[PDB]
Amino acid sequence: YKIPATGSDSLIKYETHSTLDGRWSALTPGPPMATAGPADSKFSNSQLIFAGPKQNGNTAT
Amino acid sequence: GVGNASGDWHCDSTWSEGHVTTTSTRTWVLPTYNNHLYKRLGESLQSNTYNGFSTPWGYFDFNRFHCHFSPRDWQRLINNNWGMRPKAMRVKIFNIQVKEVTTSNGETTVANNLTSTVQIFADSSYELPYVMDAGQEGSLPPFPNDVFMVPQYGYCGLVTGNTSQQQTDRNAFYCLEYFPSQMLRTGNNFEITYSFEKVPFHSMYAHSQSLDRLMNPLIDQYLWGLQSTTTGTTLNAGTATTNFTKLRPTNFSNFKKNWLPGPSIKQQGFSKTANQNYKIPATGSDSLIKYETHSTLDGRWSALTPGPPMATAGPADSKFSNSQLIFAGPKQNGNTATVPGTLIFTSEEELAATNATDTDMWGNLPGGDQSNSNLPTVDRLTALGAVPGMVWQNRDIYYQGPIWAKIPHTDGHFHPSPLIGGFGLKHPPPQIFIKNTPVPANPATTFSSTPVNSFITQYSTGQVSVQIDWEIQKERSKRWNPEVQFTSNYGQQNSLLWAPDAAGKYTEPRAIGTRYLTHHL
Amino acid sequence: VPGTLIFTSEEELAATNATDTDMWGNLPGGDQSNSNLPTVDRLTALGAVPGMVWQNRDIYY
Amino acid sequence: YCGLVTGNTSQQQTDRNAFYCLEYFPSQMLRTGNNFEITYSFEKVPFHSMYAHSQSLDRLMNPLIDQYLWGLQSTTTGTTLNAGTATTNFTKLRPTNFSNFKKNWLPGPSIKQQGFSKTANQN
Amino acid sequence: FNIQVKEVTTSNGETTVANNLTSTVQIFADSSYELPYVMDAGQEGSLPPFPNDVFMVPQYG
Amino acid sequence: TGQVSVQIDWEIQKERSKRWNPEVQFTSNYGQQNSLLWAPDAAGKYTEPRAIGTRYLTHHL
Amino acid sequence: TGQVSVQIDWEIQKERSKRWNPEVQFTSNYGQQNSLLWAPDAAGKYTEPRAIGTRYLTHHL
Amino acid sequence: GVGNASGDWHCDSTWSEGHVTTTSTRTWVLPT
Amino acid sequence: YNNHLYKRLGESLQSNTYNGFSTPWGYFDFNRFHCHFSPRDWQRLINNNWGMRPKAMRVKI
Ligand SMILES: [Mg+2]
Ligand SMILES: [Mg+2]
Ligand SMILES: [Mg+2]
Repeated sequence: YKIPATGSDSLIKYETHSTLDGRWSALTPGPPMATAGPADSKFSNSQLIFAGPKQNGNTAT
Repeated sequence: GVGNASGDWHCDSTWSEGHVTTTSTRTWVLPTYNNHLYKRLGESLQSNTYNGFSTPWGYFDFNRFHCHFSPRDWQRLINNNWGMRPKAMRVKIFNIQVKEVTTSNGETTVANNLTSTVQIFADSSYELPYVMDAGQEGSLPPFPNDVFMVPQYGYCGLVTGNTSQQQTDRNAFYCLEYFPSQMLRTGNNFEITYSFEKVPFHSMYAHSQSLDRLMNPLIDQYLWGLQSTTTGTTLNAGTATTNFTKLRPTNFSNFKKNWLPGPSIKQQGFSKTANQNYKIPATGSDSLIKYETHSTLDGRWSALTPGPPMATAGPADSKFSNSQLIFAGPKQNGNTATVPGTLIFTSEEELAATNATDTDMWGNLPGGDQSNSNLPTVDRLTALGAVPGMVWQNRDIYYQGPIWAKIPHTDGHFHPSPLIGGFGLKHPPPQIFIKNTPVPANPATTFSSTPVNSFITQYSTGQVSVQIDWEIQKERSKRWNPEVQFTSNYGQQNSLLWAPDAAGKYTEPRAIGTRYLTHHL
Repeated sequence: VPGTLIFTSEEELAATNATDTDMWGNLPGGDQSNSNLPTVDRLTALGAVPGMVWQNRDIYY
Repeated sequence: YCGLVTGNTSQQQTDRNAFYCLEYFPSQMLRTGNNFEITYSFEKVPFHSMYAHSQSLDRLMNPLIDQYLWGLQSTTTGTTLNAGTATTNFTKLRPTNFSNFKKNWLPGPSIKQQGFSKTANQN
Repeated sequence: FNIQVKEVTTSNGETTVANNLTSTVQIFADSSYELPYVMDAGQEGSLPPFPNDVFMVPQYG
Repeated sequence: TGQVSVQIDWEIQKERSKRWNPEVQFTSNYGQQNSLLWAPDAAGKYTEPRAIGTRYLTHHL
Repeated sequence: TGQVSVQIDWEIQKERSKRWNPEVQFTSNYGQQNSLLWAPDAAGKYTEPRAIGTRYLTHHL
Repeated sequence: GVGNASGDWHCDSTWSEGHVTTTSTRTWVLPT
Repeated sequence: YNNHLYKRLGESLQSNTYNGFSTPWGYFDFNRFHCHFSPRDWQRLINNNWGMRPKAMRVKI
């Protein structure tokens, strides 16, 4: 679904998050749970993502 | 003997390194309760249904901090130490005086009964229902000059269902005469020593760091995360694209973290301003207990209060909840009030550094699975139990609050820190029972097997000393700037606070917690 | 016919444990005000919370 | 023995599945005159509790004494909801209002189960 | 033990009781069985079953 | 008036039966009671509700 | 075919209650039975008629 | 003497192997 | 058993799906209370004790 990075409808809103003193903190990686395979077409905040060997910038599509 | 005191008065506090000993002496008065009888209690009141027994015995309660610390001593404690815990305890009951009361045509007259006794025993094996840890009255008064009445011992039994007080075969009856007890005449005294099991130090500090801000604000993470699923700033608009980003400064809310805020259960928030609340009656099918967070045990409702340690509203905020302890203010003598200003509200706002907020929620989570055609609802996580990686701080102890609680005799318990505050102990300070031994009045001169029910009217009085050794841990901070300190800052006062007024009445004007000093996470 | 079977019970656990077919309790569905009375939500499932105690189930012959 | 089941539709095993051959262990061989013996000690475990509680968790207080703690009793005057005069009615928590007493402990964790009747037509 | 001898005095109104510190009570056990034994006749006068009950010492006859 | 203490040492012999099935046992089985039996009532009066013998266990001849 | 012996040493902790009134006790109370329960029947078949837990005695919290 | 109790209250029962001791204390009143 | 063979087990049955092996071996199970206690012994245990736990075990074939 098309969810922007900023605004009232930013991604942090639709992602599982804890609330500490009114501030949102994305639940990530979160409690140990079974995730999708590393090669599956899906992922979540429960998975650690590292920069690949050809990733030098700080953003990627 | 008769003309020789069986003990002296002792009310000081000795401070040393890592230790402080409090000593408190008070005068007590013990009347004859239940007219020497045991009465079976019970009443069918829906969620208030209960059964049990009132006994003719009285008992001593030392379970409040102000019984042991003067306000100045409490200040010495909280402004300089990060932790404290009880270590040992010694109790003495002496200078016993049994009085005989006689009524005549005019006024009543009192006289010493030198041969009468009082019975005293400590339930050191915990064979009797423990009630000294229920946040109830009966403890030694905070002021050394005050004389108090020894509270009557009574206990509750098993309640079955949520409508009848009827007892079953499982209900127990405990006769206290069935225990061995010391009998004391005016010359005798009673003493008992007790050691506390090792318990963790109470944390007497507020955190100067937030759980979601434990990172170096200058460095990026080597971890990546999804930033958005479209281009632009509008929802359901733009070009679909999985935008990933290295997690770096000023996006702290999305940083990968190792720990989570502790468990929480949403409480209902009410305004101190009357017209800001919905109109909910005290009784009926729509009573307040219904709209307040409550647990259900065997069909009976029990308001969640104070409940699990959570961040609450400031003590001066316009709102409060059942998570906050409320004490009677200095001018509150009745048992009801419509003006919150006459009451003292405590607060656990310092807990916002690691604990979730009581009237808010632990967080949010998806109501379903999202896709290019389905945007799940944002569900609220109003209640959440222990999850791996959670951390939290217990609620604070107060000057006028409880010290210990008996951890329930059960197979399982999670974090046995009493919710009203204090130290959870498996073997708490033993209950000490006292009773005026019955003295039969003039009997008939013909034998009768009927139990005697005519007694001489009596009451006793004496002194009680309680000494507690406390272990304290001095703050050892490297903080450069000045800390917050509990300070006397009432300004000009017609009558000095924390002191008896012109009429001689002593009252506590404020609640004093223990969290002024700070500590990083 | 259930009469041919032997049913065990953990009714003695009602002294400290919640009832299995009931709920742990209730909590507000939202925030109340002079114009909003929140729904009374049911707490049908609840994990370990500080201050909880319970008895294990019984062993049988 | 059962092995690792992957997914919820196929019994197919993966490389993670293990096969254990018991002949691959050392064993005593016994003819009609031989016997086998083995001793074992249990680790320290808690005692099973062979008792029912004669007290309720929400009734651990002295039923004769008031609490020195206060609580909100109601937010209006009367007995009707959304009626009466708005007022923050506070009260000292005292006997026969045990449901509102401040307590130190809570009932343990729980997960709602479905209840069925032993009477057929009631389900 | 804990013997207390009370002196009773009557007046115009009610009667008053007072301790008589110098008065005695006499006690002896018929250890040689020289007196008629009556403690085994299924009669009243034994200590009451309830620990809190106060009883009247039965008259010997 | 005074106090009286009585202490009795009793010799007992435990049953040592080889009986396989459960024995009869004296048990509290009064069911629901407005006022717990073998306990003082609301007015504080203590009464014994039943006679209890000593023959629940069995022995062969 | 052969025999198998199993011996278990159990540690037990006696109840040490101060409760005054009688406790609930597991008791044989099946009344008149054509064939004694917890015993083989006329055909020699042995069956267990009831489930027996371990919670008859009580304890306060 | 006068202001000193000449005994204490004792009402328990101690169970052992092959033995049990009962202890009972009561208050009595003796008229003339 | 299995005619001396090891058979690979497995069946696709949705939530009942399973895989494994049946072996030609048998095994001894002592994991039930009634294997060790007679009904009368169980009664002796539960009517007089607040707690119990296993301490040691010895098996002979
Ligand atoms: Mg006090
Ligand atoms: Mg227990
Ligand atoms: Mg008698």
